[PDB]
This record gives sequence, structure tokens and C-alpha cells, in this order.
Amino acid sequence: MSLTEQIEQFASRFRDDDATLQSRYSTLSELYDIMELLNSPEDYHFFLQAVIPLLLNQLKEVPISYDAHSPEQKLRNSMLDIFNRCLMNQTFQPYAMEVLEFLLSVLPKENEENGILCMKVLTTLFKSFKSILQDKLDSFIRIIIQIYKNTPNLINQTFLRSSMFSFKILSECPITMVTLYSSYKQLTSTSLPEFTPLIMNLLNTSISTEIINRPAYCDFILAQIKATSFLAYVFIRGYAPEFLQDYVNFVPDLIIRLLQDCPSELSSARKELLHATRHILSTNYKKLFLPKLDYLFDERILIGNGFTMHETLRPLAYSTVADFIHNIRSELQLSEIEKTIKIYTGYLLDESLALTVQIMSAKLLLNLVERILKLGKENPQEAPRAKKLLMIIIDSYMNRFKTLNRQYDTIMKYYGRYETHKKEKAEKLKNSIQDNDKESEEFMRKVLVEMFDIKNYAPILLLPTPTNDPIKDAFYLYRTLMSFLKTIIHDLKVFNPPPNEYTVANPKLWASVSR
Amino acid sequence: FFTNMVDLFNTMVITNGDEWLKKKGNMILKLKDMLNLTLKTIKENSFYIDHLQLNQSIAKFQALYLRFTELSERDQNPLLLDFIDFSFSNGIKASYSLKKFIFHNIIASSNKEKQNNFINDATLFVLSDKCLDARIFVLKNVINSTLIYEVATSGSLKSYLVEDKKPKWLELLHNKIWKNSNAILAYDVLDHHDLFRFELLQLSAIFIKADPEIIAEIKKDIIKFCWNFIKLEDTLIKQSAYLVTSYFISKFDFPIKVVTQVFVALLRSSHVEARYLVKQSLDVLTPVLHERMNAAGTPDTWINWVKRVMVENSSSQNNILYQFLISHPDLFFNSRDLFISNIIHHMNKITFSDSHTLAIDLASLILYWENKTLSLHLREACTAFLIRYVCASELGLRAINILSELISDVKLVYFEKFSENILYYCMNALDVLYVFFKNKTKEWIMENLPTIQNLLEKCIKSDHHDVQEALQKVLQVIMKAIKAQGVSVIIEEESPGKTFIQMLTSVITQDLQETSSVTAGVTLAWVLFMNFPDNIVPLLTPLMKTFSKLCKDHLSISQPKDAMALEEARITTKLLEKVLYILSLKVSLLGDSRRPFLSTVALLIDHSMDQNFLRKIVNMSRS
Repeated sequence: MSLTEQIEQFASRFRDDDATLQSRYSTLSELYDIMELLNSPEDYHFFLQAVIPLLLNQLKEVPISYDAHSPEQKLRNSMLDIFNRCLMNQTFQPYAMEVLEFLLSVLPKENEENGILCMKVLTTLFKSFKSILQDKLDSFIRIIIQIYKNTPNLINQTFLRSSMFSFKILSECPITMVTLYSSYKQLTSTSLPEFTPLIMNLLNTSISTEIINRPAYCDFILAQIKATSFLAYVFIRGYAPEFLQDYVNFVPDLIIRLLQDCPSELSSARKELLHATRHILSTNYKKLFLPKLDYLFDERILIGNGFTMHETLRPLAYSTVADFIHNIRSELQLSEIEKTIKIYTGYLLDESLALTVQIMSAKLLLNLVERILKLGKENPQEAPRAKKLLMIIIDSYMNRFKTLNRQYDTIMKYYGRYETHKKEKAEKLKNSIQDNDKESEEFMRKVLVEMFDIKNYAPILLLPTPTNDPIKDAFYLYRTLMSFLKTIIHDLKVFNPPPNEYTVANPKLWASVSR
Repeated sequence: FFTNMVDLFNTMVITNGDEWLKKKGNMILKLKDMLNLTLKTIKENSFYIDHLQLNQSIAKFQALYLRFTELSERDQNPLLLDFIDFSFSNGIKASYSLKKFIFHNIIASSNKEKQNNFINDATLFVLSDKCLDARIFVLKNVINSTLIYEVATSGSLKSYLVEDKKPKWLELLHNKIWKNSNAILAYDVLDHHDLFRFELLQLSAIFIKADPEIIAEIKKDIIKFCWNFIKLEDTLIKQSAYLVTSYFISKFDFPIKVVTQVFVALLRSSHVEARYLVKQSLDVLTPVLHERMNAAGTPDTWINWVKRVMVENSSSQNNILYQFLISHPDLFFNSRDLFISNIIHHMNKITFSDSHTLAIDLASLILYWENKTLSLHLREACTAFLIRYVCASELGLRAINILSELISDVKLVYFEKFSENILYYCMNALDVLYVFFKNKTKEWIMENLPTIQNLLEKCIKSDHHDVQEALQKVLQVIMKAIKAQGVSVIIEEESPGKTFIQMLTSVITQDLQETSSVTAGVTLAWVLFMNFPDNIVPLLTPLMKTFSKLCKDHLSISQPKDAMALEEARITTKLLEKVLYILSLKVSLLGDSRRPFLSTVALLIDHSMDQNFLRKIVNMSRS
């Protein structure tokens, strides 16, 4: 059934859907019963020239009336996700001339399913453009520009869902970016409600909730913020082909603002928000003025809003903040170094998260010991204050080892399982079809404490129990942290007091070991 | 000053056996106000914060405080007062210093019953807003820890409540459970740690999973409490609520309509962060949904829901959750057949990554349906997928075993296209071992002998300058191919192959200049000698020649015991030496070739060898 034989499966249903209330299985379920998954190397065109007039006559009717609860919305969404499932290598313009007339009709209206074709049909025309160029690049890209011109009307009428993820990037872009600059600047550098400046009078600091009950709808902020996070994700790509101008100091305050008012009821947007943040911070010149304007103080646990999804966004956010802090390493004075080792030793001693983040935090403190040594070598007056810092971080190393040792026998229990789950998983491998060790002898001889374990018995487990080697993780932690300790304890030799008070006969032995 | 006061009091309690106060506890409260005052002094004036000596003093102070608290008659109030003491600051728990005292608090079976009293004023600490959310989260830790400790290493709620005798906190939990209305004022009152609602969800899950039969007047409050969590907007709280309501409707109190609703809500729109939650939820929900859907005969729409959602998000990543939904239970299946084409197309699209271990468990499903019986195009589809997967490169051996069982329930020569060419040769050899063994199963491999002869001509002449594994793994399929009941009643079709392979052994044994040509002759001569008593008996002297070459480069490996590198290529020469022993020894029809062969055998007994084949040659002398 990978041929024209599908057509007689709906040759009786070749006519249109009459009485569309109870006819939900006649014509719309042709890509739904059986004829959606069979192989088609060059078998599409035996029926693909029958899909386009059939779906065309389907799309001629079914107007823009969205408010009624599906007398026609079912077949509308049915042809919508038919349009995404079809992959073609021919006749691209019969697809393209019959999809634009609906997306040019839903420019200002977005309420009660008002035009949710667009985030799928513009992506399908993007996919057909990426198959082969159709030299239509100045017609379809104007509609999203009129969306951007409609957004002042959308913000004045609310006293959304643009989804611009692949809408402006086409991987070549031989066009201008100034209109893209203006359509970004018309909504980025504005107060997104008229109420966010007046909540900063209570800033003495941060807002956990988005708005304290000022907008009645409370769903527009959720959608508008989601769209703002989408656009803040998507203008990062523009930086690599050409340098962005007309504004350079407007991104950090909007980054801190969007991190402050992400909703606690969702967690997907924070992922690409932190991804856009690390894509900014992976550059060379954008990461210089950013630590000045956040002052390295709004980069704390305010970025986890709602403490039931700030457990998957922990390693990402901590790794980006630590990567940027390791990237600067010269702007930091001693106060910011104290403030960051005070939080990263807590990340190291936190047992709730993974081992790789703790190893990364220990690596960050080892990367900071050079800046501490150089700053202490600059001015000797704060040279004791640096040295005590080197006794903080290694103290946390001493704590981390302690946090392992108390788990010792508990670790041994899992090691027991790691014997059996290995011992029953290597003796199922000797059932191979190989020979020369059995047929040879056949041919020859034929003629002759539960304290940490209480977490693993919770009824809502939320994560499967690990089956990795605990002794390998323990050896990894011990070897890494002991190499770091050897480095820092050798580096403590520059903060010795002068040996004139002890008045030793050999100061050449001093300032090497004795301190 | 704080360090001085702490170690002065620690010295005064160390010099005595117990407290110098004699468990009075008035200077310890003075030390508590000392700690609060020095924390306020270090928070207002910003001079020098977060030292070493401050942390060591706080550790010593917690040690002496919890030393006094385990040495008193009223242990119930000062522990919660210590939780008040670090409300503003000072860590979240003294790791294995406070939690060790709480693990002492969880005595087995509550014989003394102090812990039940502790749970009483513990939940009074929870419901009263006398502290911030972090210490009520530590109250979650202690309450749920003693509850699941009584659940795990005892009977599930068999000692606390026996005939509704002394509940004494469950009515406070009724008062707590009743406030959930209007979203437990989540919107109205701002709480920024969401561990509190997860605490309450896990506490209800403890009561549901532990013992839902001794309690019967609480169940409507339980189901409305766990159902009010459905209408939230977060994901992990929503799927944990789905998990606990599937726990309840798998236990008892089964409704008719909404169980299909929570089922279709479980298997629709589930992203990456909640995969284990929906796995546990479906694995708990579906064995009672099957037995309570089949209470009436004709309702079997719960397969149609899976089919509709499987064809909804077609050829995407989220379908894989449904792909191993049908794999973890299987006895509720082998009642549909479009599932088979669906999973065959899914494994054929997912084979081309790291999810290969998914697709094998798809194929291991299909055979489990076939043995459940004890189409047509899909047979050659899945066998072509299996052959292409095993020649594309544990679990490949599982693919081997499943194809070997599946053939007996493509059948043309496709391997002409089969660096990595030697790896494809070995995988092709492993494939043709059984795919020639499993067809024409009456010893009927003679019709395709020219085709398979031209197929294997490019690998029976393999080991001229390349590795040994090609011949060592094609040896098995040659050993299967050259047993065709001999040629005494059939036409001379295996006989030209026999003459061809014996002249190949001849022309490869005329090459004695390197250690690569000597393996092919002895291996193919051994398979001819094993599968036939007749062999090259007029041409047995090149076997003696290669045996003497094997002896004279055993002289080269006599003065070293082992090789530094390339160790396998000496013990494989010893292995083919054990081959050539029996091969040139079991026939004693030699001519003038007996005396140099026996002198080489005596030379082999002479110098230092390994015992495992010296015992073989003394058994051979016994014969």
C-alpha cells in the first residue's frame, strides 16, 4: 500500500465533508487511519498530485471564525498538521500559493485560537525554502514585520505568540538588518507593562512573582514574557555575521529584568534564556561591560523562580555563571572574589546536585587562586586578607571529603549491587556463537545504617536510582580535589611573614617551605 | 569574643563528664543570644564576614547544644527552638551533626513513644507560621523521614495506628488537608519555596501507598487534596499529582469516567523532565485499567487511545515514550496488528545515534508476540532492518539470536557490497553463519553453491597481508558449508569447491616467507580434516614443512618467554600448532616424512614449552 492504492481507500470519500458535525472520519482522517507512515522514496507523487487539489478544496472553505468550539476547528487543525507531516521534493509553488491568504488575515488578533496556523505554516514554507530556493524572500517576510507593527496596538489594547525562532533566520540572510533592529528595539527597551517601574520603589530588592496583582487577566504577561524570551533568544545569531550597532548597553538591564520576571508556573523559557545568556557570554567583547551593569549581585538564586523546577536548571545556570567568572578573571577585585567563593563553596558542599557541578566548582576555585595570588602580590597591605581566603577554599575541600566519608558504608551497599548487576551482566555474554574452543575438543575427545538511604524509599521518586560505580566517583573526587589541594598548599608559600622577626640564620630555607 | 565564649564553655563541659550545668540549660540560652547578637553585629556593620573561626565556633556551639538536647527530659521544645535559632542565617542543617540527632530521634517501633509526641508538636510546627519555609522544609525532612522509615523497615503503618488508637496528629492533618481550597492560598499568600506543596504531596503519597484500608473516613479529603494539584501550571508537581492519584485509583475507590481522563492526560504532552514520573504512573495505572475496562466486554478503547496519540505525534522524539510503553508490559497486547507495522517503521526510522538499545527492545517485543501465538511484507522489512543493523557496525548478539529464532518461523544474496571493510567482513561472516544454517534445513545447501562460492572467494583468500579475524570468523560458516553429506550420491558440485579449497591450501602453503600465509592452510586443512576423513594425503609434506617452520620460529620465541607487544600473534601460533599436531598426527600413512616429523616432535619435548599441549602430545603418544 505504498502506491496509488490509497486513493480507492477514499475514492468514496473523495467528495467534500458535508454535515461536518458527525463526518469526522470521512476526508480529514486520510493521514490518520493507516495511510501516514508507509515508505515513499518516490512514491509520494503517485498520490501527491491528488493531495494538493483535495486539500486545496478543503482550504477554500472553513473561514476565519474561531470562537465556536470546533464545528470546523477540527478539520482546520487536521489540515494544519497534515501540512507539517508532508515532505516533498517537487511542486513547491502549488503548496505556497494556497497558504499565505490565511496568515495575511490574522495580523492583530490572537485571542481564542485566533490564527495558530502561522507558527506552523511559516515553518513549513521555511522548510520548503530550505529544500530548494523558490526566489520568494521579500513577500512572506513582511507579515511578521506587520506583526511587529501591530505589537504597539497589542500593548495598548491590554491596559500573542510571535514565535520568531526561525522566522528571521534563513541561514544565508542577504538582506538588511536595520528593520530587524527597529522591530527588536520597539519592544526590548520599553517597560513591558506600565507598572514595572513603580514596583521598583519597594526595591531597597527583587520580585519573585511577576506582578503583584496589578493586571486582571494575568495571562498576557505570561504570553508576552514568553515571546520576549523567544526574541531575546533569537537575536544572538545576528551577532556572528555582522556586528550590531545603535545600542550596546541596553541588553544587561533587560537580561536582569527578564531573569527577574520569568513566571514560576513554567520552566521551559528559562532554558533558552540561560542559553541566550551563555551565547552572549561566549563572545569576546560583550562579556566586559555586562559584569559592571549587573554589578555581579543580580546573578544569584533569584534566577530560580519557584522551587519545584529549580532543580533541572541548576547545573546549566551555575556552569554559565562560573564560565563567565572564569572568563573575566581580571575585572574582579577582592570583594567580588570573596563573594563568589562564598557561594561556590556552598555549591561544592551541596549534596543535592550532581558530581560534575561540584568538580566544576572546585575547578573554578582553583582558577581563582591565581588571581588571588596576583592581587596579593600587587599590594602587601591586604596580603593577610588574601591568605585567609586560601584557607577558606581548601577548608571546603576538607568538608567535601568529610561529606563522603560519613556515607562510607552506605556507598558499600550500592557497591554490593554493583557487583551483582555486573556479575549477572557478564555471564550472559558467553552465550556467543563463537567457536574454536568447543568444536576443537569435540573433534578431539570423540575418538579418545540507613541515613542517606531514606531518600531512596520516598513514594515520589522523581528520578531513577543510579547504577554507576560509587567507588569510581569517590576516586574521581578524591584524586581531583587532592591535586587541587597540592596546588593551593604549594601556592600558599608566597604569604609567609618576613623572617627577620624569627631572625633565622638561613632565610633561603624560608619562603619555600617554612611558614 | 564569640569563639572565646564558645571554647571556654566547651572546655568547662569537657573537663567534667556531663554538663557543668547538670542539664540546667541557662548558659546555653545565653550562648544562643550571644550567637544572635554577633550575627546581627556582623550583618549590620560590614567589616569582615564568613570566616574560618566563625564556622568552627558555630560547629562547636551546635555540638554542645545537641549534646545537651540528647541529655534532657524535655527534648521536644529546644530542638524546634534550635530550628528557630538559624531561621535568618547559619546553614540549612548541621550535616551529620543535627541530622544524626534526628536519626537518633527515629527510634525503632516508638517503644518509648517520645517520637509520636515529637510528630505531634512537629506538625504543630508545620501548620503554625512561626518560622520561614526553610525550617518547615527541615520539618518535612524529619516527619516524612520517620514516616517512610516506619513504612520501610517495619510494617506499613502497623505500629502507630492499630484500631484508631492514638492518631493524635491525623486530625491536625485533616485541618491541614481541608485548607487546600482556593489553591491553598498559593496566589493570595506568597511562598517562594515550592518544597512545601511537594512535601504535602509526598505526605499524601505516604498515606496512600502505605495503608489505605485501615482508614476510610479520610479518603474524600485525600482525593480532593490530590486532585486540586492537577489544576496547576507547573510540570513536575502536575505529574507527581498524576502519580499519586494513579496510586489511589490503583489501590481502591475506582471511578468510571475520570480514570480514562487521567490515562489520556498521562499519555499526552509529556516532555523530557517528567519521563520517569509518567513511567511509574503508567506502570501502576494500567494493570487495573485493563482488568476494570474488561469488566464489560466491548469497551477496549484504551488501545485506541494509545493508537490515536501514537499517530498524533508521528515520527517525533516524544513517540519513544509510547514505544517503550508497549514494551514494559506485553501480556496486554497481541490483540492488535497495526502496532507491528508502526514499531517496524519506528525502528527503521530511529536506527539512523544512541537509541539503538530502544529498537532492539522493539524487535524483542515482536518475537514475544510470535511465541505468544504458540504479516508478510513486514517480515522481510524487519529482517532487512536486522541484517542492516548488524552489518552497520552486547546487543548485536541479541540481534543475532533474535534473527536466528525469527528465520525459522532478505533471503537473497545481498552481501556482495560487504579500514572498516574487515569489520564489515567479520559482521558479514557472523551473519552468514546462521543465515545459511537456518534455511533449507534438511542439509540442502547445494543449489546456491556457485553464488555463495563467488561470495566467499573474496574472503577465503583473505589472510595474505591482513588480520587473522576474517579467517577465524569465516571458519564456522565454512565448517557449516562443507558438510553436505559428502559427494557419493549427488552430482559433483561440492567436489569442485573441495578441489578449489585444497589447491588454495596448497598455494598458500607454498608461501612460507611470512607468518600470514601459514595460517590459512592449516585452518582450511583442519576444517577439511574435521568435516572429511579424506584430505590432501599426497600433499602432506607441506604440512610437515610448515610444522618445521613453526618449530624453527618457536626457536625464535624460545629464549623469550613472552612478547612485549603483539602477544596474541604468538599464542595463536601455539594454537595452530596444537591444530597441526593432531592434523599431521592422526594419519600415520606417511612415507619418508615420518622420521623428520618425529625428530621435530622430540625437539618439541626437548625445549621449554607450555604444559597444556605437552599433555596433548602425551595423550597423542598414548593413542
